[PDB]
Amino acid sequence: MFLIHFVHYKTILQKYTFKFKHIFLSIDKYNSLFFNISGILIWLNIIHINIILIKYSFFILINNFEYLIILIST
Amino acid sequence: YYWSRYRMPTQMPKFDGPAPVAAPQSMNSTKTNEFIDPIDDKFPMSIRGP
Repeated sequence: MFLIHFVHYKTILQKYTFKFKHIFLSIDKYNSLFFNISGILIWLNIIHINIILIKYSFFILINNFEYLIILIST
Repeated sequence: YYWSRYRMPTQMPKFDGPAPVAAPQSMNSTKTNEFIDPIDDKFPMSIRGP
């Protein structure tokens, strides 16, 4: 039987906060140092030189993977 | 892939245009170094220094 009619209180208080980072926030990426390329030399069958900026080059990279390439002041 | 590392991160500079100022370009008989800077070696040691 029913004796009464009432209004339904509830305590919805969130007072605690637990947020956990999903895994992919910590995954790696590939980051690189970046300087302005002053020049480039490519050689595979035939050598080719491109010069963007002529200055005394303070750093030089050599990379052999497919074609021989030399990145000047890179 | 293990190779996914060796991709280019940035777009590499295109070759749009002609050989640079005082480039080595070789006529009928010319002894040409790609290596030696044409303009900065010709410039007197007296001035530029050793």
